[PDB]
Amino acid sequence: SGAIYVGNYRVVNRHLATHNDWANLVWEDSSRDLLVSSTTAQGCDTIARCDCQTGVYYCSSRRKHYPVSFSKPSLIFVEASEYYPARYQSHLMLAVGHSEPGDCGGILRCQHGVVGIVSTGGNGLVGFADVRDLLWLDE
Ligand SMILES: CSc1ccccc1CC(=O)N1CCC[C@](O)(C(N)=O)C1
Ligand SMILES: [Zn+2]
Repeated sequence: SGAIYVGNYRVVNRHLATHNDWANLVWEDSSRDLLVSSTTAQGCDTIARCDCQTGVYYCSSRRKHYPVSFSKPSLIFVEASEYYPARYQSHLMLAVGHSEPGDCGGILRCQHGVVGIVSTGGNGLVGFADVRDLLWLDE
């Protein structure tokens, strides 16, 4: 669990979206595992607008933050699950680090702000869904 709260938006993993998120849907992309819904109260998270490949992520399965080097956003094969058949997820960034299924939603940050949220993992690797390109989150 976990979300990005910026302005009047709530950014979450699409496979963990609630009924309220679908009733207040702004945008969703299955290929990116992202869903953005609207909120009545303001959000104060700052989105990083950058090309950083180092940062820190929150890992709820360990209750610890971890520094990571991560790849550039791209198309990576993600194995079939109860939410998706086997497919390439786009805008995904990989790093060496611990993750477990309940870790989706943990924020990845750099000095510039929020980079994305935990989306995939397995075998000593953790995958992050990038949000830096979603310029409309600020506007
Ligand atoms: C941090 S998730 C994780 C971590 C360690 C081991 C296994 C996982 C599960 C995992 O990767 N997914 C299952 C749910 C759907 C998924 O989020 C997607 N975007 O397709 C992928
Ligand atoms: Zn940055």
